[PDB]
Amino acid sequence: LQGATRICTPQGKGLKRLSEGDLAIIDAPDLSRTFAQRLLAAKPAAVLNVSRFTTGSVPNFGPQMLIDGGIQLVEGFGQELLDGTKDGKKGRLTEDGQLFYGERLISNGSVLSGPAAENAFADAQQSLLDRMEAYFGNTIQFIHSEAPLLIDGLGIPDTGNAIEGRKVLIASPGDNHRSRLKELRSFIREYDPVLIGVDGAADTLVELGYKPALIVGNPTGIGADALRSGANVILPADPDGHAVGLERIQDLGIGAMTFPSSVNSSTDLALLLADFHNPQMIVNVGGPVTLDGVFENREDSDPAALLTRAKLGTKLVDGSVIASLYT
Amino acid sequence: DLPGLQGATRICTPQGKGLKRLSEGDLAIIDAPDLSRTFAQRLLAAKPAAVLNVSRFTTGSVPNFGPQMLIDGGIQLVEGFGQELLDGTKDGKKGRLTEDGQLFYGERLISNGSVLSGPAAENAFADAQQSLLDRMEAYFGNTIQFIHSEAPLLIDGLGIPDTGNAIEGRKVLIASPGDNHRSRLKELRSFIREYDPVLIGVDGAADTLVELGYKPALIVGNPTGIGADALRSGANVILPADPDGHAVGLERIQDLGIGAMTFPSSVNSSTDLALLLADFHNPQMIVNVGGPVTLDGVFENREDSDPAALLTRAKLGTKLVDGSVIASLYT
Repeated sequence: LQGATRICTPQGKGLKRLSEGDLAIIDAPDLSRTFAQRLLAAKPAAVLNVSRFTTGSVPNFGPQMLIDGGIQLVEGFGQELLDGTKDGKKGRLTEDGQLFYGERLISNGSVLSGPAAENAFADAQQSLLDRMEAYFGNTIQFIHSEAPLLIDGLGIPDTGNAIEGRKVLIASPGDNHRSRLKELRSFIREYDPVLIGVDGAADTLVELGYKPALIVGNPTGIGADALRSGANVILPADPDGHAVGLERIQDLGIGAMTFPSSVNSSTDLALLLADFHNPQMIVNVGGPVTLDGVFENREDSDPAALLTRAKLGTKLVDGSVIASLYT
Repeated sequence: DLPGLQGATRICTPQGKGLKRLSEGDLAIIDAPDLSRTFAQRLLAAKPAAVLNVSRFTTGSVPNFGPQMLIDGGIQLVEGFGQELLDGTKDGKKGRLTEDGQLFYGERLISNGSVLSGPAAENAFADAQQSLLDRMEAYFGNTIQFIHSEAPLLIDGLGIPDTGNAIEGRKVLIASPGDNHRSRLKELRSFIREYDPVLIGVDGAADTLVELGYKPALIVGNPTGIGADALRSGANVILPADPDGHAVGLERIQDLGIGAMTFPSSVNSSTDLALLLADFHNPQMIVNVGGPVTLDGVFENREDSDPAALLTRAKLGTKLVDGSVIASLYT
């Protein structure tokens, strides 16, 4: 198959130039229906993917739509497909999945046939059902054994009257939490929310010049400057009351409270603690948890994370939503 | 003297002046169904002789430990007095509570209550704990079934109509006809003016948007329940349809000669359809006004809750913000 080699992204890179009969170069694992529809409307001879069209986690119909439209599908070329592509140059794709610029080999891919794409979809369909049966089975078990915490707030320490009626901002050490905190500088200055630092993000808050009211996490993994900043330290403890890191708190001579529970995440503990104190709102920075993340996780996801987000209900807002008000 | 516990009758609320002056040995009068641990802790610290509830301490939907904390503290619990307890109470007047749960002001009967013993409160807790497990087994069993049969919608957006490029990258505000949605929309006047979000009116809230002087880009719902002014405003009308494509209210749209699209699905709520439609078009954010759905609502329901509602909120993830959060930025 001979045609122009056009690099396409779901955001609209080469979709406007993609003509009938050319070779589309994409990097789209788990190809979305929207991107497949845009590719299908352009009528390309073949879609060459750097990654796999169906990775196996979710049943995505996109690759089958392309095959039904008479488009050749070749996948798993790898980064060398993007590194060796000249946008617009007439390429040549063989029936074996090889891409050439005349007689020069650029990349080797794996041809995805119609029946193989149907099988991958059916396998992903069964995989999602099995993972969701396990996940929501664990959700029922979690609610049953942790109802004292979810319903009564058993174990949640009383941190005083500082949170009630106020805006709260919780910072967790997720990817790019520091740059999100910097985008929220005007928000923090203008609204003066109660700051809660979780684990290593308590260090980040203190390094940015803040004085968090609360710090949540095992003090073993929190810096000395954050622990000595004046914040009330909330230590996760086993349901029996044993708190790891209490010796460090006692060595420092600082005030601390324990939060006995079976919840492993200190971000979920901080969210449940803030909610229990009846705030006006809770801005969650560096701790995002979504349904799509649960569906795409090939490993077991913790039901306590999605249940905590649902428990906070209408009071929860992600830091990215607030930062978009300042863009 | 006449038998029973004698003490001053004081009306207490989970956030009132009654607690701040509730003294040791008083008969606390409350109206707290499913008594919270926080309110039980504040009542316990005051050391009243008895706590008299208008409602039941444990109604049976959730396992609440509060009543047992009071009983462990040596407080007599009497419940189910009804509104006549609040109507017949005089704050600070010395009342008499018999072992049978009767409240008197001397020899005059005010109200009859049911004595809640420690073992009966433990049994009510254990029963509410089993009823909650049964409901959650039913609820999350339906959630698994929903994900399996509706994966083309949740994963691929199958059935979601293409409304054009107006939503992508923009802030979106969806209005549903929940309680006080009009007064929430009025509190968001500065937000709408300052940020110019894409407006989506759901059902009767499309009428509210048009009455407030707005021109919603989209209207979602059965046109049978939407006003003529909203349907003729210039908005693209999205009709909920059965999985087979049958849309109720299509005859009305065709009589008006206006543009419309259908959204075939097994989701019953037009608010969930509007949220799934907005999310599929990749917005910057989705401000949700008049349609709140929470986990506490699922726990408290007792009737069957729709898993599609909570799954929709989780599907939108980090892009979802309640209108009350945005309105708090203007207070």
